[PDB]
Amino acid sequence: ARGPKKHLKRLAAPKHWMMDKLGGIFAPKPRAGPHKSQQCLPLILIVRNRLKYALNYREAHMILKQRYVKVDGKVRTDIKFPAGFMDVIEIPKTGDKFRVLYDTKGRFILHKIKGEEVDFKLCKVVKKGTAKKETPYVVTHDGRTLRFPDPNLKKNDTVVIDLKTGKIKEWVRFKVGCLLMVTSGANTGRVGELVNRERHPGSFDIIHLKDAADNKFATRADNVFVIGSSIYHPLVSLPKLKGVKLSIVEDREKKLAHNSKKQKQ
Amino acid sequence: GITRWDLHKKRATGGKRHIHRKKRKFELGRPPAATKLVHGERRVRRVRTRGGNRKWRALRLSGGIFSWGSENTAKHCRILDVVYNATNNELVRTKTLVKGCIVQIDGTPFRNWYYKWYGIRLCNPKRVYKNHLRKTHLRRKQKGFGLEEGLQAQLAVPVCKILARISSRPGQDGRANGYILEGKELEFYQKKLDKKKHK
Amino acid sequence: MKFNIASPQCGTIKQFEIDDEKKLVQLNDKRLAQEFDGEILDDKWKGYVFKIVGGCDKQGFPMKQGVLVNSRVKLLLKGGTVGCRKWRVRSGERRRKTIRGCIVSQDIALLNLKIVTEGEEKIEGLTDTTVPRRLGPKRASKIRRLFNLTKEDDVRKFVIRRELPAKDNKKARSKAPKIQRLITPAVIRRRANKKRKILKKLAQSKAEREAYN
Amino acid sequence: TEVELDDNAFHKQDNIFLAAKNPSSKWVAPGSKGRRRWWKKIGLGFKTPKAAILGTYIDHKCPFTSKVSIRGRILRGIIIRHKMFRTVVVRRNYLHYQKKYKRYEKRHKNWSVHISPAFDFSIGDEVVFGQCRPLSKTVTFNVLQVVP
RNA sequence: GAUCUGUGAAUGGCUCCUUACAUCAGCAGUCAUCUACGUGAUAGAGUGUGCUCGGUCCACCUGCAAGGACCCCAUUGGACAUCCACCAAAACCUUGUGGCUAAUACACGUUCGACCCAGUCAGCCAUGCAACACUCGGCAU
RNA sequence: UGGCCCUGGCCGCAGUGCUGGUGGAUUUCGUGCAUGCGCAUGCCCCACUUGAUCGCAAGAGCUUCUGACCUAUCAGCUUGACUGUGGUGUAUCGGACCACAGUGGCCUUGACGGGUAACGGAGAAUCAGGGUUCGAUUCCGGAGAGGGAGCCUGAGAGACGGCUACCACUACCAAGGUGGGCAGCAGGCACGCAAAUUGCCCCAUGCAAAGACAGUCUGUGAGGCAGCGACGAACAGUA
RNA sequence: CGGUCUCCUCGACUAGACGUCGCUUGUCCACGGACGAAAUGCAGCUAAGGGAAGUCGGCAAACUGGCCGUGCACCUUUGGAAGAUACGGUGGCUCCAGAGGCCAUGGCUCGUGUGGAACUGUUGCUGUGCAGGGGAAUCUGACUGUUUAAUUGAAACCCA
Repeated sequence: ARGPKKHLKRLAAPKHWMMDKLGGIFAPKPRAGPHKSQQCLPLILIVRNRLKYALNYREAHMILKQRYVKVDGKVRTDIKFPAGFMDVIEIPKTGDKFRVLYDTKGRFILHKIKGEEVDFKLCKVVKKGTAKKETPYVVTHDGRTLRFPDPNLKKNDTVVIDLKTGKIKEWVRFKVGCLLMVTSGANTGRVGELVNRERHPGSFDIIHLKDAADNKFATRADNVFVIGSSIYHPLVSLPKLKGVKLSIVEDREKKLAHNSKKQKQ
Repeated sequence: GITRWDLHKKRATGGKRHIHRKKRKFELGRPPAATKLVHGERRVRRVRTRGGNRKWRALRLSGGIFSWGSENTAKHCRILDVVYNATNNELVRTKTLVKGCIVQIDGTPFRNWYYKWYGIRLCNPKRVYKNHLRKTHLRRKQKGFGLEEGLQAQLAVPVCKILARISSRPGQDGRANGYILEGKELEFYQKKLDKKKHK
Repeated sequence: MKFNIASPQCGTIKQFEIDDEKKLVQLNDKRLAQEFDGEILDDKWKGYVFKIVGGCDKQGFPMKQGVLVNSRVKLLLKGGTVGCRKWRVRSGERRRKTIRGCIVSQDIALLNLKIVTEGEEKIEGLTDTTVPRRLGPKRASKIRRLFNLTKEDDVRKFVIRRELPAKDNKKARSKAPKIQRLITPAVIRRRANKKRKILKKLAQSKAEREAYN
Repeated sequence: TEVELDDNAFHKQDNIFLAAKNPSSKWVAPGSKGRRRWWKKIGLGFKTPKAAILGTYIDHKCPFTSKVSIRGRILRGIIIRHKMFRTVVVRRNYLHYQKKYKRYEKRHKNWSVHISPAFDFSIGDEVVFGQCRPLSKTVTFNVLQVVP
């Protein structure tokens, strides 16, 4: 007897959720929704652990089934819905409006945003196919289909969809010079413009990115995410560090200075 | 039951493999259909498969859709008899329908069809429409027209027995569809039939 | 030998005992589910015809119809079949149970009979009393079937009620069933809503494809 | 040589209909005598042999003239021997580094690899072979290049 | 409460007997595949021939090439449960029978959910070389 | 694109109908709005849910490459064995199976066999360096459910708190019959040098379901909390 | 009913000069007849259940039995043991393969010689005659050969 497993142990949980190893044996196993299980936040983690409205699992169920947590412009009552990257999470009764993004350390933060920023979303095209009756579609990273895209919208591009209508509002090409964000690997959560794409037919192409200041890093082409035509026009608001990763000595000094100046009072 | 795994099959060296599990269901097999050619009724048993899907064991098929590739015709044509099989003659003897077996089929369609389409009578039988005359003569005057000397010598006997090859897998889709042999494959299998008629 | 004899026309069932072998032994090749005469095992049951619909035996095993033997046979049995019970067999399991064949013999403790033809006089347990049907038809079409209704007037008035008198501490209850398969203007508007929204969505998709072209 | 096959069946190419009335010049090759032949160009930096393109042999399990797709590892070996029909033994002598003793071992691995009839090869020639679907019990690699 | 139906019981928990390229680890492939829950889209079945032919009502002659009058759309059927009653058995998380009574069970049914276009059949028009081919019509080549 | 033929015959190509479904709300006229003057046009409930398709997601199966202990008082091993063609079967590739052909395949770079102080790994103990030894045990993978084997249902099982049979033990009996499966949690007998309570509870962590919470007790020996516990750790007292 | 020299030697089954039956040749001659034909006997057979308990002693009889395929242990003088022990099959019919020759790749001759398959039968086929039971030790003579015609065939004699 074996089928699909239903549980996720607390130790086997994705580390980018700062799950405490002693606070329970199990962690909420994400459902098979839009986002991948290791690139997603369950709505229970967004509601109980980050925005501590729910003091526990029961109150998380309560909050969510009361049908006032809206994710990507529609209500999601599943306590395990896999909210992922670039999703918009609104709580109207509270006036909360977040876009779930990556910090420079590679964790999912909830970046507070405003009106137009909540009324659209930004999603990367991953596949481009044709369905029956000659219907060209483009599957994105949110798993959505977009059943009739512009013909000149090749694969690795990004798209600005309006979460009300669910159609495409804009799209941004993946050519060199575009502003870009990393969504996996060690360099995840870092923003840098595209410099060059090394091709590796049969395997993963590599992308070299120049950070906002002057740093340089590399990652994979299925690991990059386009946000903006250039470093002047980001197609979305961006967090405090604007995707500029600090050195570890810089981060240590920053933490030390913060703790000291806070203890000052 | 019937298992299609290789934990019993010895190593490529020649060394024995010690099994330390028992047969999983995802690697089962089911008994062959051994579809028999049967004059009359069709038997098809549905089979519940790995995802709740259907297979269709054909037991006792009688005919099927046979295509005239050059002609794009595909008539349902009532298989007469298994004549040749690639390797084993036991299936020819017991009239087992398996994919890629060579059969004699009725072929009175593709003859009545040839008439209806081209207005050409292939055997001396043994209102008329202006548009029909026009269209038949047009399809005659088209470019690639012409019946080959191996197909018309078959369509010209009063009891057509045309050589088709079975293309479907009857034990899997419950069908005995196929295609009429044309040109060099026809010559090949006609030569085999000649050889075993004379030897 | 005990006979559970049931009169369906009256709607009742009554047990009887017979221990006279001269009467019993005529039931020794009477295979299950075949009518026979009541005059053979009782003289106050003449003109009655009993269909031998079921049976048990000593040790209590059932009498499975169609087995064509008079001894016990163990068989794989699905649920709900005569011999096994649907609410005991885990959603698809078959159990090997012991059951007697349909051929009657002197190993039968109980015979379940039902009258098909009534007789001259009247049986003191079965036919002297008629038993009313508990419930009336609950679905609209069956109510119509009953009361000769055509679709121009409603069944909501013709629905049968059940009057429980004003017993202790409680007034008279007139219990009626929620009519099923009934079509209300509300239901009609609901289905119209569904169909209209579906057609509007089809039009949306056609317009999308035409605009792309 | 191995172009020869059995005479129990009429070996035809899958995607070429030999009795077409008005066929197109899509598979009329630029060096053939009008003979139509379905072929493909496996695309990991390999060249389709002219023998495959302009040949007459029929071979399923051939990576150039059949549905067999080359995907997965691509290894380099030496043809030990050719004593099966269209299958060939290939050896990879490599060196495995033992950590404790800071030295290397001589190790090897054999492979029943599938040579199409498009390749001229002598025993001992070097071969690059790419992984395909399982073609037999031990054969899961096709020969993509023969190097003299 | 019960019951039928749906869905879960294939996860979890335990143990380490087996197992020596086997298991397993990392890497990779499925262009050789399956998929309930989840999610994003989708969805126009009177439909075996152009018609006779979705069903009835008339026509003509081994059917027709332009011929009609209505009908369908306020939504189907038959069961078996819970229940009542008689109960077999020493029991059994064993079981029979009779009578009602439900459906998102089961069976069954589908017009208006299309429109147009392709295509298929048939007819007609304008104009043109031509006495070649195959024929319909009259005779045993 | 073809897969109806000349009045019966043949097919019947199996399937797919956003339910002949449910709840809440409520004003359903075809012209109500209006435009231009009723005439013509755009509108005139919201959800839930059975099912079909395409992706995605989450899984699984299969497959690739490299990497495991001792043993030669194991040197030759293999005959579906190794390749091929045509089929079968499968969810799918495949000698997985079959029919016909061939004579291959592995091996001192240790094949085949034997041994288990062999489940594997993450890891543990030491460790200047190099290394040595261990890893039943919490996380991942595998296997099993007394030994075997066969199945049904289902998306998923060769399931065992499912069924069927045989074997080994075994329980009830009114002797005709009915049963069993703790390597789940407690607990008992054995075996031993050697290992705990027949506890309470879903409060936390999760999972499942037709299911937020309450009116009106979802379940959960998973899990938690207690009891026993000088295994083993940390901090104090005995002045 | 003993013995006695040589020659010829047909057909079918079969390995056959075995064994069984038949054409050619020869013969019906052995003292007969009745009576179902006692007891006893000499011969042929069977026998339930048991299986050497019979007897000095498995004596006598029984089991096995031909061929094909797979396969075979201790011990050994390396030759054997060995047909070890053992396991499976065997008919009839209808086919499929399979070897050669002559005239000139066709006509004709052409495997009673083999393998496979399907069907078939009250599981039965070396169907009759014929036709090893097997294994494990001790004493003894190495072996093969010889022997008291007419009570002893041996461990005796001979041999290398």
